[PDB]
Amino acid sequence: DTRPRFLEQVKHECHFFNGTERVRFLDRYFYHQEEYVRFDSDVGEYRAVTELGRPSAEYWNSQKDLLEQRRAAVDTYCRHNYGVGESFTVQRRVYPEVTVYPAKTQPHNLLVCSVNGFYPGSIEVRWFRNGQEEKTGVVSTGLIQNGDWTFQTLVMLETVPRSGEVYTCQVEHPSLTSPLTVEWRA
Amino acid sequence: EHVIIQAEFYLNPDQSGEFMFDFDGDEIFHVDMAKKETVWRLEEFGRFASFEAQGALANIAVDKANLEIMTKRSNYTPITNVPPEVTVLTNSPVELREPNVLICFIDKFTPPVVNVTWLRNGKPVTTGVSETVFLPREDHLFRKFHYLPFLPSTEDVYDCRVEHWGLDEPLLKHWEF
Amino acid sequence: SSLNLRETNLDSL
Ligand SMILES: *[C@@H]1O[C@H](CO)[C@@H](O)[C@H](O)[C@H]1NC(C)=O
Ligand SMILES: *[C@@H]1O[C@H](CO)[C@@H](O)[C@H](O)[C@H]1NC(C)=O
Repeated sequence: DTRPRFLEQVKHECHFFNGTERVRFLDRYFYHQEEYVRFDSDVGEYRAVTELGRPSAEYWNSQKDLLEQRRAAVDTYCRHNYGVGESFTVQRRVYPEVTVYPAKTQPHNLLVCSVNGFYPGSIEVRWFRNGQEEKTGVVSTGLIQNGDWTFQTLVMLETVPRSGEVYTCQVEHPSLTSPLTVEWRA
Repeated sequence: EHVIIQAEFYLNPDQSGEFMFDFDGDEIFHVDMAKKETVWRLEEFGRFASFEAQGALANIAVDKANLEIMTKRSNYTPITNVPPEVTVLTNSPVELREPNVLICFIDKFTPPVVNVTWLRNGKPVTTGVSETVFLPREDHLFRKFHYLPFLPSTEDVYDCRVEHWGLDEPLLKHWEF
Repeated sequence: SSLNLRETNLDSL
């Protein structure tokens, strides 16, 4: 289909800093990708973001009842929903499964540390060779979202293994209380 | 530190709408517009929280009305198609004969309309596939996941085929053992 | 137990 498309988007955003100590609410309106008007809880009124949003701001700012709804949002909406969902979202912890397998950059000179299934996203992966950290020659996929509330990442060490060498992939992650380490021997 | 977003959209002339909550970029739930039901992204979510799906339908009705208003305001300026970037990956390291999941990741595109087909040895597959709704991005494009559970063999090749009005021809992304 | 929505505003012509 070649007919032109037109998209309206709205995003009501709750931003949380140190739990619910500092909360910021943004009521954001978009035409295609262009945000045209916004309510910011730091401001307490709608403000046009672009020319297209001026009529919106004036209209909604003339409605005192609407504005007072939005000014309480940090309490009645953001902090509220934070409390309802905190246990299965903020407190969700899924620890990583760690696999090490060899590979070849050219038809093994590549050690893959596959870190799978963890939540949340923040993770540190390090490579060791006979107890020494190996920082040169590391490439990674970066952080990958699986879309099912888990992450994965592959961290690859370029190296020429000599016999009698032990390589160690070490994984740190908030679900862990001490680093997770997997060895590979040549 | 943490961000919860209630994200809505409404698309003309397709008359497609969507309503969902997002936590740090993962979907908490969305509202099936046809069945008028809350669909939890993970089953366990629905046993600690509830959501009245009716109110979402009201928000989409306003979104539709506002889209009419903003369309006129823009002098009927339409969206510009942004084509997707597609990646195929596995859930976990691939072992022969041990079940796994192919993931087709469609990212950074708009409008939120896409045809996605899994092909095994060049033939469309249907059995056991699943997918997400359109997940919003911070640059206000979209992303989407498609899933195909499978048994890894040396016989089978797979491709994820993505069609989008921004592409001149379908995008195929390949995977094999 | 209940997640709250946040109402979308009808704009003006
Ligand atoms: C819409 O058209 C009016 C004239 O009718 C013009 O003043 C305005 O700038 C146009 N807006 C856009 C975004 O094209
Ligand atoms: C999906 O395929 C149908 C035909 O089966 C076509 O009408 C539609 O435009 C396609 N969508 C996209 C985004 O290519």
